[PDB]
Amino acid sequence: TVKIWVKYNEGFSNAVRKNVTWNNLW
Amino acid sequence: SINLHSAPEYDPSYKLIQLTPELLDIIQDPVQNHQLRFKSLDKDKSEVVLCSHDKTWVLKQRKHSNTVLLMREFVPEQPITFDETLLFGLSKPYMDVVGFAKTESEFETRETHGELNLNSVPIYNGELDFSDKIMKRSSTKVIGTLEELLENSPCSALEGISKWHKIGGSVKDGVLCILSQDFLFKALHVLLMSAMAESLDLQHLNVEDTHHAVGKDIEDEFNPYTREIIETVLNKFAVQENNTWRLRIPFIAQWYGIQALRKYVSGISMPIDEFLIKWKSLFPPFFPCDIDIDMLRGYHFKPTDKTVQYIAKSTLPMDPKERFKVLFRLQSQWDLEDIKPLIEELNSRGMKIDSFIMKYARRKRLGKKTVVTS
Amino acid sequence: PSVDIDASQWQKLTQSREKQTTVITPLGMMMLEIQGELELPKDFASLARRDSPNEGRFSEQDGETLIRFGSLQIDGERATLFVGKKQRLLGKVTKLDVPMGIMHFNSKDNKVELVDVMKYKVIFKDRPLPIM
Amino acid sequence: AGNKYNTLSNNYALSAQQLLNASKIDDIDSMMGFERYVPPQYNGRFDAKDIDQIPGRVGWLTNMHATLVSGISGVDFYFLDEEGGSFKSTVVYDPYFFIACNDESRVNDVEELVKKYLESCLKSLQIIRKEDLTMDNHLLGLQKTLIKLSFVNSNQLFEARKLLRPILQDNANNDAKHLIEDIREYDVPYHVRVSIDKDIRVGKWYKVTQQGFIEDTRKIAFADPVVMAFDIETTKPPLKFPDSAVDQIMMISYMIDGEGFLITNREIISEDIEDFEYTPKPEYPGFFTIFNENDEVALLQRFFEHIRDVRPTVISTFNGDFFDWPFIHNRSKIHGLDMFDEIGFAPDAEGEYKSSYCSHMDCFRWVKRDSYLPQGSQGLKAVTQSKLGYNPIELDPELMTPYAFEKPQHLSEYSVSDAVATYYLYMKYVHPFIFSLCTIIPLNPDETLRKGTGTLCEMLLMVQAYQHNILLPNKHTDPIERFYDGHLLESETYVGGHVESLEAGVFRSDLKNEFKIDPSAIDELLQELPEALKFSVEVENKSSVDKVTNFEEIKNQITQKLLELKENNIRNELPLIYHVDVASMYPNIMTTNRLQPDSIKAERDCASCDFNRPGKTCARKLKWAWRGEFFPSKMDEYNMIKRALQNETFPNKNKFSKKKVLTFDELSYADQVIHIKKRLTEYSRKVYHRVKVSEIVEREAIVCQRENPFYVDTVKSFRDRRYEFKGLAKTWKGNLSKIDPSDKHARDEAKKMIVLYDSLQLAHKVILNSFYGYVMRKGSRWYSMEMAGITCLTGATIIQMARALVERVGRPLELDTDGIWCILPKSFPETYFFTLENGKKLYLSYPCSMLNYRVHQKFTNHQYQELKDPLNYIYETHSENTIFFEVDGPYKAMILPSSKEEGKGIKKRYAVFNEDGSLAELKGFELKRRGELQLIKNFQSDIFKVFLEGDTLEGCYSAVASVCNRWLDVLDSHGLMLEDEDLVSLICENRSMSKTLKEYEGQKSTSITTARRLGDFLDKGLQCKYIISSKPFNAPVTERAIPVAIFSADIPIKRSFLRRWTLDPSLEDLDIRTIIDWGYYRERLGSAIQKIITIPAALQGVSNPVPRVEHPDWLKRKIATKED
DNA sequence: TGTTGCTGC
DNA sequence: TTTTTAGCAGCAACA
Ligand code: SF4
Repeated sequence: TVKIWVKYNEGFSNAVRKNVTWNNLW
Repeated sequence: SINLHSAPEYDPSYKLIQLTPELLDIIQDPVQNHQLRFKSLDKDKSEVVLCSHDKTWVLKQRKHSNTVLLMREFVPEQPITFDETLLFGLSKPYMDVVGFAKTESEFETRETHGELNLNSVPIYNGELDFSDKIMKRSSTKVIGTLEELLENSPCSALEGISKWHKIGGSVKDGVLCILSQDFLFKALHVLLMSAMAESLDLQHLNVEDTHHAVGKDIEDEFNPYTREIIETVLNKFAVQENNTWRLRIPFIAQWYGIQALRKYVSGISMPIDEFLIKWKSLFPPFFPCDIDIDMLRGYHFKPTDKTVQYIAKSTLPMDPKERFKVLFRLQSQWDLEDIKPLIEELNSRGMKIDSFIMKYARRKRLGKKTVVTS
Repeated sequence: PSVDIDASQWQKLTQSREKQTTVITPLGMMMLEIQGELELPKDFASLARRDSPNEGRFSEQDGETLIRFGSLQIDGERATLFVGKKQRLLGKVTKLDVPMGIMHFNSKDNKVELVDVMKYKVIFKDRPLPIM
Repeated sequence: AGNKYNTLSNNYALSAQQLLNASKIDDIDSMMGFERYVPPQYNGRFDAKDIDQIPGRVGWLTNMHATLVSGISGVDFYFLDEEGGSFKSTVVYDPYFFIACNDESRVNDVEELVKKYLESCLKSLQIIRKEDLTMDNHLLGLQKTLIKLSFVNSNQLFEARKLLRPILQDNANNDAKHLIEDIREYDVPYHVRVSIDKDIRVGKWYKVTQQGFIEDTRKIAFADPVVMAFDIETTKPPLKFPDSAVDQIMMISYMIDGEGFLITNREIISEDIEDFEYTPKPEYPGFFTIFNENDEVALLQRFFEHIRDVRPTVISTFNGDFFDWPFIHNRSKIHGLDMFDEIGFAPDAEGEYKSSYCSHMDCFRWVKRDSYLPQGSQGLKAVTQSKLGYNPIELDPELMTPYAFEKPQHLSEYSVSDAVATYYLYMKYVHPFIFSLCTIIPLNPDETLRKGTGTLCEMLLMVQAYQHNILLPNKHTDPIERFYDGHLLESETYVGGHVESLEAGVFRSDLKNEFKIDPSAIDELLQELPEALKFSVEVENKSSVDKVTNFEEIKNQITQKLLELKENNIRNELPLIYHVDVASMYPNIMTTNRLQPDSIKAERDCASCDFNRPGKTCARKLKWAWRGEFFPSKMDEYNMIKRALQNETFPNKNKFSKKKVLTFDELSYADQVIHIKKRLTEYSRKVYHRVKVSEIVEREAIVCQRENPFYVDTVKSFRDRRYEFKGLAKTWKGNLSKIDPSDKHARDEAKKMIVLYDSLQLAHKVILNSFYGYVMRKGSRWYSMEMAGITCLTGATIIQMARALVERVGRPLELDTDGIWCILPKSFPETYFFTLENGKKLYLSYPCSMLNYRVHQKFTNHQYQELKDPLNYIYETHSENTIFFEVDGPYKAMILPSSKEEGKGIKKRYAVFNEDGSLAELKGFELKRRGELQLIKNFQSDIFKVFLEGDTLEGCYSAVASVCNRWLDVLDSHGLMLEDEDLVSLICENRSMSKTLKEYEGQKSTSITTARRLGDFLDKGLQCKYIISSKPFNAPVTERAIPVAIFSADIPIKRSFLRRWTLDPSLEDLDIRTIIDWGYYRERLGSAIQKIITIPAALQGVSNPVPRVEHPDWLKRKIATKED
């Protein structure tokens, strides 16, 4: 019931840009 | 304060797309016919683009390592009271929001040149009775009108019409087509002969009078120069606008030069003088134009410094080193304005031509000329 | 394949309603970014029922088990998010350099709908503290 | 008489082996497009003005190497060339050195002796003359007579040295043989010799002609070489380091000129990777074309093929000297590929990877030497963050080998990120910096990147000495032992830079400070004011007072502020936080005092000089502080220890000798002294209760002003060229903004040249500050331990003089060598502008110009002599001084920490903030470090920005104390809050092991314990992520270090290892919170709170803002005794 | 309490 | 085998 929390990431990371396919949307 | 709640199941249909200032201006425009459309050539392989009515962006998804929750405001169906915990700085609840989506990526838009998907579009060479031939072949793909083509093409309407006119697209007997180079220029030649034969204003041409002038003395069943053909030639070799066409005279001369190269001097390296004489003699009488083997070579290549020979850019390799190798092979030593249109195809990186030039082949100067060797 | 973005409803609502004043749009929207993973239970219907009535930390609304996971208190640009009994997050309301836009892909009818456009975000970049 | 025939055969065999290697290099160079160009014959008149008629070929020299030609010694020169893709050309030149004679009347008897003694290897001999600055009266044009010995190649030169060295050793220890004094210039590298003697320089353009290389100036911009940059991803075992004997290459990411590529090994990578874009900023594009290769050998063959196709003249890597190339080469050898015959790359004598045609630009060499980054910010990510100003992708090394199967797209995104980071790090920083250094230094790019900065100073001084026909000194050899008052010296040195920590606290531009101005300092400043303002116009701004329309207006404005501060000498007002620092301090002290190692003269050499008359002005006497460290033991006790060691027996160090045991006197003299020093450390500790005494002696030395000016001329000239480029830089800055905004309109050539002049500026800068160091470069030439002591004591005297004024008109906070941090009253006279008749404004900073005027009145060299007429040896005497303070600030805030010891500050540690609240400068501190405890990094990230809050110094410390208390609550609450994994990470401490293996069988500790515990549970570089456990109680912290990976392991495994590591067989609870030592983490954070905050406020006398972290008992006693 | 080592500023 | 310098903080051991 009190088992909700955030596992802190030490630093902000932004991942690599990826191409998008039609299946990526659906 | 606002109480934040979360549902057990998120809707994955909700996705985040970056909206640049220009996109915002586009978005707030009720005037547009088509506002925005996602387009792709196929479902599994090709890239997805975002198109407005006149511009195209390619989409790129960018994943991030954070938990991003979108909350929407909601009105709880039944009054709900929450206990107070040791929480400090809490105002009375006045509305309620629920995190309904958890997104891991954004869709960035980068401007790119829209191109037509010419997969199933056949090539028309001016064959008689072509309707029969479209069933001599098994083309399941149907394209009744050009709007349907544009709808299924990764480009905007204006880009589509511009590219379609640029590649000489037309429609014959209700079937969409692309004119061969030979028959298109032949139709141009006959049209110019008839236009100057009837002393028409070349700057104020309309479809009806020229179409009537071309097909006056030939049978309709064997007259391929239909009204649609006329619209294509005008939209290809002229500029419209009550909109009338005015000829792109230097452009026509350039096209004519390309035609001459492909028909007569594609196998031997003629001296430039004789080629200019024969080239000049091919025009319809009194056509106003001057010429330069300067653009003649911007079009072909020079085995020696005073001769010219045709080369088609389409036959050149896509591997950089190989294409440079074959370019050095055509002529050990090359000019400049001669080599620039020959190397345009290798790197869209927008560079100084000399850059990629040396990258493979190498430059070497002298008094005034700079040639390219190895 | 190809499909249009339907943005008529959001546009009409935007022109007929005033400019965005606070961090929440007139249609009631907010985003949220956390440098980390929000560790939540894998099941909810079973666990929403054992929560005692006084706490109401796991409520039921229209047949859906919603978890009351925190509270938000906005003091000017400063913002605080209380999570559970043991977490406190300090953050800020920042104006987006690039206005984000949420959309919606209706797979059923192959329709795309513009849901809304953001201009602000609430970010929490520091390690969570107890609620005190 | 029995071995004279076996030495000749080996030298012909070595010369044939070197010719066979030179042929292989010629074959490889030709494959890579570097055909050996030989210029056309030209019998015309040689003039470099008519270069365009001059024959052959013009090119920019990109790469040079020593070769052996059909063997004759030569240097191959590689010209990225203009126009061309490339071409090499060869200069042949005879290797040479000199013999010195003790008697110049009998040089011919030595000539006949050496002709007959060196007949087996000598090519030619010539008598020459050079200036020797150690010769008496050389300043009258007296030159030392020398025998030049010339050779066909460097091997024959080395045999002549082997034949002469025994004669020098006999002459020194015990006939024309006794006339041989020494050999000179015998140790110059052969390519460096050709580069100096022909004035050829990489980064410079030359025309290659039959007569030699002619430098070209019509071309200052570099050519664009083809630049490849690559990185490699390898398999590894869990918790270990990849082993090239067993581990495979998974992928190779690279960029070529801005195009990206990835090769993948499909035995390891589970899916085909498609072409993708990694553009971390719009100024760093990265389009990646993918080669999905079937196996590791196809991956290696594709990589070598693509190198041969694009013909890169630069390959860049990050640490590839020690990981990437060693791995590729060992994998290639396992597959039977020879990487030298494939692409020309081989390991050298240092184990670094090199080729002939292509320079290997390891970015990590520049990061270690030149980037100015502290060692905690020298890993690729922290370099990318600090230089390119983005975050690259980051993957855990333990997830790489799993992600090759589970998520190979995310592994390929990481690998291309490190290629993009390496390529743009190279092109924005390493490329313009190294090729700019090559234009002046007689070295290739690889040596220019890898040699130490004091060796770069040695090469520049060798160019200048050669150009002035000076004879190079032999390399200084430290005496194996020295004595002082009959005591053996352990080490000797001088008193270096002066450093003081005067105050500790928070100082803010918005918080008030008390000032107690000395009225007599304001009376001195009022009396100096007219000449200090004149000095600012005439010397600082190089103008005349007659051109200044508002001189008396500015004088009266400063006079009013000074009079008000004299009358109201006790004030409590806002501060101005200033840094005042001496521009290039040691170089400017050196130029001002004419300090070189070419002048420091003894009383003897000064007495032998014909310029030494009654009335002599040219003998400038300067002080320095010598510092000995010696053994307390005397010469009788030393001799007793030596006699004791003569009765002992020692192991033979030479593994090729059959004799396993030596006596003391059969040891080398260096080994004898190592054994003496060992027994003297034990004896001194036993008899005197101390191992060392240290003593400081003030000494005096004579600096000749009449001595040949070549060292100081290099420094003056180099200083002026750097100033030149700073000026050009500014003119270019004006050009980059004056013009139109069409960025692509043939003005991107103008911006690269801006980077270029900046780079030549930074280059002269490093060279100058280095000369300043070089001069204490043990083993280098032109060494000058003295000179270094004068430079430091003069600097210490200047900065103490400046401090003693600043202490009378404001409050100095910290002093470090050349800089003073201070607060002045906000009412103090600050910045002004003199207006010239032409409407131009000159800049005045009164706090700076008042110091500069006093520096010029006290430290000017009125004895400087310069040689006006070189035919008549006429010297002019003038007044030289180039020592100026610069001012930086005003600043918003400065934070200084205090010691736990009574009355003691902490030097070289501070944080400083700009007016905008950005972090300007920091000192000491952690976080920026690799590993450490994550709790302390997160705490430091939060705390530094909060020092910009609050309107008073107490208010600032109270805002900072709020954040301290929040971070104490997390620990005092046992972090039961948050998520368990987050607690893990923060509590986590990370430490990397250098090389595991036997260094590790070796020492034992916490990481060593974590690495061993990972080995028990699951080679070089291992990341020991750990927590400290409460159990076993009273055990050392090194035995309580538990690897964090146990908390994510199966409950039976977690239980068995936690029981074994805590020594609790009954441990049933496995919560991370009951395992953690909260007391240890609370002490770690409390010690950060003490160092960064409690100290500052309590050291400045403000009450303690974080009472939950008490002061040390010395500081409590110091506060109580301050309030009594 | 002081010196001494080591790493790294 | 090639190699700038001294002054200082502070953890940890031992004289
Ligand atoms: S002080 Fe004068 S006389 Fe003495 S060594 Fe120097 S130059 Fe010669």
